[PDB]
Amino acid sequence: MNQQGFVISNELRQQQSELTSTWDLMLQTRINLSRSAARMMMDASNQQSSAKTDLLQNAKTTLAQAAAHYANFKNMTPLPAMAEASANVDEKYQRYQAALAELIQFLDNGNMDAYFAQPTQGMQNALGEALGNYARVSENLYRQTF
Repeated sequence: MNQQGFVISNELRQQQSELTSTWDLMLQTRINLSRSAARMMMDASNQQSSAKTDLLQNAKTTLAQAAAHYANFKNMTPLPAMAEASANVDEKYQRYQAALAELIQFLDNGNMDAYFAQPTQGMQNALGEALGNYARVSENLYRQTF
């Protein structure tokens, strides 16, 4: 306030919002993937040999949304303290965006056998850490403005 500090401030909420809707969708997608893996049941009749009909629709769509939310935060500026914070969440986002995008080539193309090979879990816990680090440091810029 007294210029400076407001647009700087709204830009920090703007970033810690859609990093949050970047993440949330990446957790929704890892539900909606398993919703198919397990719904490839000893039923087989409801002839969707793997395929979309409802829950793979939802796990390519829910992901595409994550990937759009991230863009409005990474085409947005690292307020300089945010250098090794953003620069980590990108590397992270690029580990776990990919790990998901493979479970689709797996789950529309029947391939369970590879679907359970990769630590989808390790690639998420590690991003849960980076995410935390950007919050613990973003707050620390602001645990200076109050």
